[PDB]
Amino acid sequence: MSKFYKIWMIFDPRRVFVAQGVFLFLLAVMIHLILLSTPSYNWLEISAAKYNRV
Amino acid sequence: MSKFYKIWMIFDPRRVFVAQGVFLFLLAVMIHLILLSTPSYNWLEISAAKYNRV
Amino acid sequence: MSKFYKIWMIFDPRRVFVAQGVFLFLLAVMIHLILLSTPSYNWLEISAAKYNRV
Amino acid sequence: MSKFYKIWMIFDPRRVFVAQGVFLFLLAVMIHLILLSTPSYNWLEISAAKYNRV
Amino acid sequence: MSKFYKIWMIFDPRRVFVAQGVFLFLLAVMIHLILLSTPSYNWLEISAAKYNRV
Amino acid sequence: MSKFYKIWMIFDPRRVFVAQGVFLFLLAVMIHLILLSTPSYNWLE
Amino acid sequence: DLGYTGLTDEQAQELHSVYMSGLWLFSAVAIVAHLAVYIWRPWF
Amino acid sequence: DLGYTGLTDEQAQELHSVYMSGLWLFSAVAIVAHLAVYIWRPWF
Amino acid sequence: LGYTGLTDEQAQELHSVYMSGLWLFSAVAIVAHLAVYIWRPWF
Amino acid sequence: DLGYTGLTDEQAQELHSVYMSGLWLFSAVAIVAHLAVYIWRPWF
Amino acid sequence: ALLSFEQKYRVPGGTLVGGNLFDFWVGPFYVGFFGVATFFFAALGIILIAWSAVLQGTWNPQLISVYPPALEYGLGGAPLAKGGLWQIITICATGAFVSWALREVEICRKLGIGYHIPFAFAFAILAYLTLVLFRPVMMGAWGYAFPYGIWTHLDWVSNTGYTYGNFHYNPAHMIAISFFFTNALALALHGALVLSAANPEKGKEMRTPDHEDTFFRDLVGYSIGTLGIHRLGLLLSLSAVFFSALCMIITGTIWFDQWVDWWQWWVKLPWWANIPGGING
Amino acid sequence: AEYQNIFSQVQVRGPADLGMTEDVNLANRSGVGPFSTLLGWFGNAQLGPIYLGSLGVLSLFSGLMWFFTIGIWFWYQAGWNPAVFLRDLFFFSLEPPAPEYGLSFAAPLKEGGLWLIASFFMFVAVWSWWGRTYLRAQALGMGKHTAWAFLSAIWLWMVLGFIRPILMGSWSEAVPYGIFSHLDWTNNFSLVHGNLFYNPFHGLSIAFLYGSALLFAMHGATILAVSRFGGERELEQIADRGTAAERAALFWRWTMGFNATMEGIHRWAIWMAVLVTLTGGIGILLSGTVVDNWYVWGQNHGMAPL
Amino acid sequence: MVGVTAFGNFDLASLAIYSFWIFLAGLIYYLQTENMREGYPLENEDGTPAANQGPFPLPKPKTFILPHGRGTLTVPGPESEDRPIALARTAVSEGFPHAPTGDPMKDGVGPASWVARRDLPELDGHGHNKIKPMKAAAGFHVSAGKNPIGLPVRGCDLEIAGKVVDIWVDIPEQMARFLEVELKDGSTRLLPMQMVKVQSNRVHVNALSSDLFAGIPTIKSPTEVTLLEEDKICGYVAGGLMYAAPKRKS
Amino acid sequence: TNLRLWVAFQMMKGAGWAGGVFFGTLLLIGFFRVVGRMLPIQENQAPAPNITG
Ligand code: BCL
Ligand SMILES: CC[C@H]1c2cc3[nH]c4c(c3C)C(=O)[C@H](C(=O)OC)c4c3nc(cc4[nH]c(cc(n2)[C@@H]1C)c(C(C)=O)c4C)[C@@H](C)[C@@H]3CCC(=O)OC/C=C(\C)CCC[C@H](C)CCC[C@H](C)CCCC(C)C
Ligand SMILES: CC[C@H]1c2cc3[nH]c4c(c3C)C(=O)[C@H](C(=O)OC)c4c3nc(cc4[nH]c(cc(n2)[C@@H]1C)c(C(C)=O)c4C)[C@@H](C)[C@@H]3CCC(=O)OC/C=C(\C)CCC[C@H](C)CCC[C@H](C)CCCC(C)C
Ligand SMILES: CC(C)=CCC/C(C)=C/C=C/C(C)=C/C=C/C(C)=C/C=C/C=C(C)/C=C/C=C(\C)CC/C=C(\C)CCC=C(C)C
Ligand SMILES: CC(C)=CCC/C(C)=C/C=C/C(C)=C/C=C/C(C)=C/C=C\C=C(C)\C=C\C=C(/C)CC/C=C(\C)CCC=C(C)C
Ligand SMILES: CC(C)=CCC\C(C)=C/C=C\C(C)=C\C=C\C(C)=C\C=C\C=C(C)\C=C\C=C(/C)CC/C=C(\C)CCC=C(C)C
Ligand SMILES: CCCCCCCCCCCCO[C@@H]1O[C@H](CO)[C@@H](O[C@H]2O[C@H](CO)[C@@H](O)[C@H](O)[C@H]2O)[C@H](O)[C@H]1O
Ligand SMILES: CCCCCCCCCCCCO[C@@H]1O[C@H](CO)[C@@H](O[C@H]2O[C@H](CO)[C@@H](O)[C@H](O)[C@H]2O)[C@H](O)[C@H]1O
Ligand SMILES: CCCCCCCCCCCCO[C@@H]1O[C@H](CO)[C@@H](O[C@H]2O[C@H](CO)[C@@H](O)[C@H](O)[C@H]2O)[C@H](O)[C@H]1O
Ligand SMILES: CCCCCCCCCCCC[N+](C)(C)[O-]
Ligand SMILES: [Fe+3]
Repeated sequence: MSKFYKIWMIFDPRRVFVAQGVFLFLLAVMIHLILLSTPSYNWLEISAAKYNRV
Repeated sequence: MSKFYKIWMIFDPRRVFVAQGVFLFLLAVMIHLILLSTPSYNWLEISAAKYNRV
Repeated sequence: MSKFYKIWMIFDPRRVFVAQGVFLFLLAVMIHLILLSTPSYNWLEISAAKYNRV
Repeated sequence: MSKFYKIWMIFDPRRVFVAQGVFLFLLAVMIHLILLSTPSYNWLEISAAKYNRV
Repeated sequence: MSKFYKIWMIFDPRRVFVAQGVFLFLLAVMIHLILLSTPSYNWLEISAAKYNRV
Repeated sequence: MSKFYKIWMIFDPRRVFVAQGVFLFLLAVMIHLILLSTPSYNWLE
Repeated sequence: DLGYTGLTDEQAQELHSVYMSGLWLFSAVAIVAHLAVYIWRPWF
Repeated sequence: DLGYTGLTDEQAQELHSVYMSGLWLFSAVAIVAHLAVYIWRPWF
Repeated sequence: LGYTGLTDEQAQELHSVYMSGLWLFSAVAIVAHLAVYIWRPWF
Repeated sequence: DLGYTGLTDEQAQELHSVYMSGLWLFSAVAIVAHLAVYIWRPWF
Repeated sequence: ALLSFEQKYRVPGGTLVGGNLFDFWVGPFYVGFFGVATFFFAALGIILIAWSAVLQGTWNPQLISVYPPALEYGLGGAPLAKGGLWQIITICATGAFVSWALREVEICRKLGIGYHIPFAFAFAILAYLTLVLFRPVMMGAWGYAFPYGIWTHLDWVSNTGYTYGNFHYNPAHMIAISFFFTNALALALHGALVLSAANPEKGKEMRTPDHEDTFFRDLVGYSIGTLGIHRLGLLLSLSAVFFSALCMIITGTIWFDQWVDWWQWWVKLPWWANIPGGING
Repeated sequence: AEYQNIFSQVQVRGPADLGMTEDVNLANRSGVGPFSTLLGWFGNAQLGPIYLGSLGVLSLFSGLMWFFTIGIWFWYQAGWNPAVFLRDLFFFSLEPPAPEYGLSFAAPLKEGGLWLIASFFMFVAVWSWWGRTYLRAQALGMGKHTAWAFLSAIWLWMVLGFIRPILMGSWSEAVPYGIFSHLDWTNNFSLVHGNLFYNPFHGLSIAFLYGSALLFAMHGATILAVSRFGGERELEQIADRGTAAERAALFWRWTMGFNATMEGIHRWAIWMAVLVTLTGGIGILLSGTVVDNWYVWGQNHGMAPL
Repeated sequence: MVGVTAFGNFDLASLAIYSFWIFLAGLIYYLQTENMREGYPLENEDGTPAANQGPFPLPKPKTFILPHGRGTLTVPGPESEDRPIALARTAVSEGFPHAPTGDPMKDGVGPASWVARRDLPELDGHGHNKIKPMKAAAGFHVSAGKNPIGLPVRGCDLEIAGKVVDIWVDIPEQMARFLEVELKDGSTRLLPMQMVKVQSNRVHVNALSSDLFAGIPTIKSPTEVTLLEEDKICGYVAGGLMYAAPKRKS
Repeated sequence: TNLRLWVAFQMMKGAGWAGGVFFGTLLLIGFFRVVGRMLPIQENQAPAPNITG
């Protein structure tokens, strides 16, 4: 467990970092869009209902 | 059983690690989406019903 | 039955392992999805009915 | 955190800057369009209803 | 902030100026067309309705 | 602002003038078409 | 004295003077046409 | 000293000065246009 | 040795910086999740 | 030191310092804009 | 970044417009006058499609559709919410396609190769312009063109085809389909033959063009050759697109009825018009 | 003007090439046919020699009997009248059995039996030809890329004629043997199952057919554009890369940001072509068996408005 | 099986489409890596390896055995472009053109470039020379079209540069590859058929002017052309299209 | 004076090339329109293929 650093002796840091960032952004976008698609967690619609902006 | 490490003298560690990561991510995403598709396990819907949000 | 190991002097261990893993995963996914498609073995639906979730 | 500057010894400043600019512009455009698609945050529609322009 | 001029020691002025002019004209055309799409800010339609020309 | 002339020490004036003429003609035609599509400013009707 | 195109500082200054004279003349013609159209049919 | 483009420190400083002058003039014109439009039809 | 040409020390230092970034990202995500849960719990 | 882009430690430090100053400027402007929007129409 | 052999090929010249004003590369891409034009047109078109999605009320990529003006507008301008955005996006698409072709011409000139690729792309551009410009203008309305949606342009295809019954009976449609099918078959055969020559049974030497010629002579009795197959591919693709453009340009302009009824001219030829028997007797 | 290398300017003729021997049975290889100048303006003028083996004999007899069965049914349908035969040639059809017969072999000769006979002949002919494409490559020491690319088209052929009719429980689901009648079958197949446009695998098949035309126009144009450097000799450019391969790669790299090799372009080619029928067979197999209305399916899957 | 879903709307059609998406991702990865066997790894304009190598790793090396004892090729492998290139960069920044420092046609740069191919003739499947002069080729004759042998050859400056004396035919494909042109000084050059236009009374070469015909690289053996010589000749003639432009339509 | 005419000539070259392309496109479009008006299309006008009117 203390030897996880050796992952950088096996995989290329540049390609790993680019894949890491792209995956993180795509995952965050997917989660945000899933929350937006659900009526009970669409914060814009929730605020519109709360403040009577209809 | 104490001889499984020899898997790494048969298969490329890089390809095995990448394949395992991709397979695990796809499996997790598929299971999470299956759960979201079932009304009795969609946690967003369950919380909406529990707290009277929709 | 005590000379089955010689199958490894006929077939490549890498290709055999890859083919076996692919077949086993495809079979397992097939069976799980078939069981889900069967209303009498869909465990999520069975639990939903048992606990009156929906 | 004190060694984050070593990102520039791995990634070219030119590629990073161009990609970051493109990403920031596209993210801002996406967010602005998302807000415009919501009637409760479409500022043009809000102003039109506020000053009786329709 | 006093060292932003060093952007010119990384990026060639020719490409940067070409890209910046393209982006500026594209953004201006996009905003003008977005405003023309909206009935509340289409200045030609506003003039037509104001002076009873339509 | 008094040093804007140096734009001609970075971009070749001969090509810049041709491209600028293309831009001006295309922009004029686009604006004329937009006006022509509006009923209140269609001078051809 | 940063040059990518071979023009000297004096050549750039002279050419920019000519260019700006033409730009101001073109803008004046455009202003006159715009004022004529606005008198004919205002858009505000 | 990190010459990706071949400009010196002083050339880069002068180029940034002229570019920033152009940027500020463009932004000032845009600010005047926005203020005029907002007086004509506020969007807030 | 390895495949990428990084030394043992280089791999350790790169892992140190990467894990600092990971921990910062995780702390920010934990704070965001706690704020959302206080706002609207999903359980 | 040793890297893929041929940038020494000092060059990377200087470049990161200026990049972080630009990032903080952008973030400050974004924070002010978000505060203005939230006062105008809060989304929570 | 550059390929290992790229550096000796990156030389000034070969530009139709702009001289050295835009003669450079962004990453692997070559920029020119037409590269800058292509970028502007493509960016404006994509952004306007996103704005049309905002106006339409959906963010589903498969449900976004940009519709042309109604038939009532004829060939005139339409409001941006109705069909004006479609017209601007069509202008942007045409500009992007033509600038892409001209950028390819510039790259061909710089590399000292033939202009076969821009010429072959001009055929696709002409088919597109037939569908959006020539046929609607001939018919008198922008509303006869297709919408810019992933599944709604298929709706346009279905509606336009069924206006004339089964569209299979368009004869130029038949020729174009034959060309498309033959082209796919030839592409499969050519890829397979080159790969089989270059990748023999394991442990064997690379095969020569003699073996390729021998293999198709053994199979079908004829081999068209290494030059012949690439000429055949170019002509098959270009003929398919040409006959597609033709079958659509004749449809609704000189033929207005069910295409199945067209074939009655052969059946009703005077000598066998009235012989009893068969299908049509 | 400028020679575009589409038609040869000069034709040269020599002794006919008899082909490579390798491990080919030379007794089963015929003689060389005549030389075609008309064909030589575009490609090779030489016709033949052809290989005729055991599988070749089986395939020729089976296909000849298939054509003969269809043609004699057409002649019966014309009343043995040659003028009627020419008038209604595109209107004749050998139809499968009626749906009330299911998958049985009891349908009469004029009501489905003759179609079954012709279908058996076609089955034998096509599978014999596949075995022939495999064995002709094996004899020359070549890889079996042609055989497995032919199997992709055989997959769609089997689904259309054999597999889907069996899964649907009737031979009436299969395609008739006729010119206009198989077009009618195609139209009615689309109409019965909703809209085949809304079949995702029909869309994938169309994407790959369009991409085949795309890619092979691009490849033909590229090879003709660098043929001045001997680019049509693609095997020698794979073995020993020249300036033709480099210029061809750099054109596409400068155009669209990425390129191929003189070898890998043909991998792109083979895969783009086989995926047409590979996705088409799956799309047809899912029609009626899994989805009966593709437009409603697309509505439920975010492809059409609800 | 119609309407049978495991969950939500997921039926066999949905399973098939998602399976195909996974398969297509894998196939496109494989196809892109298969095409990185030439030109990689990427490098800077000074020849050193580039910091950015793209998202796809290099494929594991493969080996071709060459047909006629010609050796063995391993790709991807070390690169061979070590001949001097007479180009000087016109900018310190990357991505700008490199200008020739002499005569580009003679130095083989730009559209006049050539690759250091093997200095051996291409062989057919039987081990004989693939390209042979028609008179050296046994039984070969012109069968259709205008015979270019004996016709004068005109450059792009509308001047005669020589006359056609032979056709170099490709023996297996049975197609004309090169025209042998005799010059004023009595020496001969090879011109690709794709770069010439055979007319009724002349052969027109639009790429080269009449004075650039003597600069065409010469072959060692009068009855034999190598891949290297072919590459040099073709590169010279095609670079004529751009570097002989000031001598057109005269 | 020479410089003014040179600048004007370059700008007019660009503008004239753009205008030549634009009016050539209009000429082709007008040709297609003329061919469509001498055809019996008005008597045989096709239905709209889109859900929009
Ligand atoms: C109303 C009409 C229907 C429609 C219903 C059908 C049906 C039904 C099918 C298609 C299928 C296809 N359709 Mg559709 N299709 C429609 C509209 C379109 C449109 C369009 C712009 O409108 C396009 C371009 C297409 C295009 C296509 C192709 C992508 C695909 C055919 C692949 C192929 O090459 O088969 C040709 C190749 C074969 C059939 C295999 C051949 C192999 C065998 C072995 C050949 C043996 C030869 C034999 C022995 C003869 C020998 C003779 C001698 C050698 C001379 N469709 C609509 C909505 N379409 C097919 C598919 O698979 O998609 C799911 C299919 O089954
Ligand atoms: C003529 C023979 C075939 C052919 C040939 C061909 N295509 C070509 C070429 C050639 C020779 C190129 O050189 C060129 C290329 O570079 O390819 C990689 C190209 C090309 N053919 C392409 C696509 C393409 N070709 C098609 C067809 C065909 N191309 C023919 C069958 C199709 C079909 C049948 O649908 C498509 C989708 C591109 C990959 C490329 C041209 C890229 C291009 O134009 O780049 C500039 C423009 C953009 C980056 C996009 C602009 C977007 C617009 C501003 C907005 C959207 C408009 C659009 C109409 C919306 C559509 C909505 C719905 C209908 C989906
Ligand atoms: C990847 C999918 C694409 C594809 C691929 C493909 N097709 C293929 C192949 C491949 C890779 C082959 O290798 C194979 C082939 O041989 O190609 C040349 C083939 C083939 N694809 C063919 C056809 C074909 N492919 C089609 C489509 C496609 N093929 C797809 C687009 C279609 C369409 C669109 O409908 C057709 C019609 C054939 C040309 C060939 C397979 C031929 C075959 O099996 O023939 C069997 C013979 C018969 C059933 C009929 C014989 C009729 C004769 C009258 C027999 C009697 C002859 C007589 C005895 C002669 C006597 C002479 C003397 C008297 C002198
Ligand atoms: C010392 C040197 C030199 C190098 C060191 C290199 C380094 C550092 C490596 C990095 C170490 C790390 C992080 C390793 C992480 C490893 C991990 C997470 C392994 C995880 C494995 C998990 C596995 C198998 C799971 C398998 C699961 C399977 C089949 C499930 C199948 C399920 C099915 C089929 C059911 C399907 C059900 C439905 C459809 C409803
Ligand atoms: C003048 C003389 C003498 C002769 C003239 C001859 C003439 C005119 C011939 C005209 C021929 C024509 C029109 C042919 C048109 C054919 C067309 C379109 C076919 C289209 C699709 C066909 C398909 C998918 C067929 C698929 C069949 C498959 C998978 C397999 C079937 C196998 C079965 C059913 C076996 C059944 C039997 C047993 C098990 C014993
Ligand atoms: C007599 C005297 C004193 C002097 C002699 C002068 C003469 C004769 C010649 C001198 C030489 C010449 C020819 C010089 C010519 C110079 C010229 C034309 C300069 C012109 C510059 C024009 C410019 C920047 C125009 C920029 C315009 C822009 C961004 C507009 C953008 C509009 C947008 C983005 C919104 C568009 C609106 C909608 C979509 C609804
Ligand atoms: C005519 C009817 C409609 C047809 C299309 C014409 C629409 C109106 C003209 C749009 C053409 C683009 O307009 C032009 O675009 C190019 C990119 O293409 C950019 O042009 C330029 O901008 C800046 C301005 O200094 C230059 O420094 C830069 O080098 C250059 O790219 C700008 O965006 C705009 O000057
Ligand atoms: C080679 C590999 C072989 C194995 C391949 C396995 C692939 C598994 C992929 C599973 C992906 C599941 O993807 C998910 O499926 C569900 C099934 O209802 C879809 O469906 C969901 O959304 C739609 C649209 O709102 C709803 O109408 C539906 O009721 C809901 O369940 C989701 O839109 C989709 O995102
Ligand atoms: C069944 C179809 C098979 C696929 C297609 C096979 C090729 C079909 C024929 C294509 C047309 C070839 O037709 C042939 O073209 C060539 C080249 O233009 C002409 O050739 C003529 O003109 C060329 C060019 O000026 C001269 O160099 C040549 O000496 C002269 O004979 C022939 O006189 C003509 O008969
Ligand atoms: C200040 C007035 C400027 C007028 C500019 C006119 C631009 C177009 C010039 C050429 C027009 C003729 N044509 C047909 C070639 O386009
Ligand atoms: Fe090829």
